[PDB]
Amino acid sequence: PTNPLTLIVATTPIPTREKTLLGIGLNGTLPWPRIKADMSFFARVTTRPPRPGTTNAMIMGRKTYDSVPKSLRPLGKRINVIVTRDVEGVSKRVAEELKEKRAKMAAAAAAATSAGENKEEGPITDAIVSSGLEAALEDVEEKFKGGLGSVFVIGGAEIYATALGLGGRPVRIVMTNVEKKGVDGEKAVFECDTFFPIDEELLMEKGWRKVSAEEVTEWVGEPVSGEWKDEGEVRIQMVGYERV
Ligand SMILES: NC(=O)c1ccc[n+]([C@@H]2O[C@H](COP(=O)([O-])OP(=O)(O)OC[C@H]3O[C@@H](n4cnc5c(N)ncnc54)[C@H](OP(=O)(O)O)[C@@H]3O)[C@@H](O)[C@H]2O)c1
Ligand SMILES: C[C@H]1COc2c1c(Oc1cccc(-c3nnn[nH]3)c1)cc1nc(N)nc(N)c21
Repeated sequence: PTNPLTLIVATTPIPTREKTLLGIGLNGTLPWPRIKADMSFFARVTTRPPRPGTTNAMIMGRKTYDSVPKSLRPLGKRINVIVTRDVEGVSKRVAEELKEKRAKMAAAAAAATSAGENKEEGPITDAIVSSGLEAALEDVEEKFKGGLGSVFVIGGAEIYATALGLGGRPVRIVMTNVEKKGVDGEKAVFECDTFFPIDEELLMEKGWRKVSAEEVTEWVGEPVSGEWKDEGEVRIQMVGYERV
């Protein structure tokens, strides 16, 4: 049987006339101010190797790559796979940003050692550029072999849409739901220009099953309660869906 593909995503419900949409982005970033708990969950989950001496890959569209501030990409301790139609041109720039990322990480390692910090094994940092999502799955598999840990599809809408259309193989969605806290007991909505490519089929479990908190906990390797948690002016919860 074939290894599962995990979509990880934070969404916000937007009621429309015809149906609730799930908003994920505005103007090339996220629709909401920084949610610390979502970012740390995202960081921990996508970094955490499924067995010792492996490194997880994140596969992402080029715009999502661009959405991270430049000094913070490629994202550390994971293999970053950037999907594009301009492999040639994006490669050169990714190479450039990787090498700067390398410089930062090296200085930090030297400093930590100099500080007497107990160094240990851990996943590596890489970035490679592929011409498609299938190509990226192949590429990362060929490059890393048995050092490859789990594979996440981390967005955005075009790559997610591609992930969901792959010819069957398990696909699971780890989703953080994000909602403004009510004011005078009405809940305002986030403006988004980018949406998760499906919505209703998840909320009404049509071809999808919402799984137990226990199941998600197993997927992501840390306790997930699936309870709402207050984070300033938003509340958030983590859930999972598997295709049926
Ligand atoms: N809330 C969340 O969890 C979350 C997660 C991720 C992203 N987002 C948000 O979503 C937005 C970006 O999403 P998006 O859909 O606009 O962009 P996207 O899917 O991240 O990237 C689209 C780009 O990826 C490349 N690409 C897409 N389809 C391809 C194909 N079939 N073959 C080859 N290359 C392909 C192309 O790059 P080239 O232009 O270089 O060809 C295309 O322009 C941002 O607002 C981001 O903040 C949110
Ligand atoms: C990265 C975007 C794209 O997908 C995601 C991003 C994101 O924002 C950032 C921004 C800047 C840095 C980071 C970051 N820190 N450590 N690792 N990543 C994340 C948050 C996400 N949350 C969920 N639940 N799922 C995703 N697919 C997410």
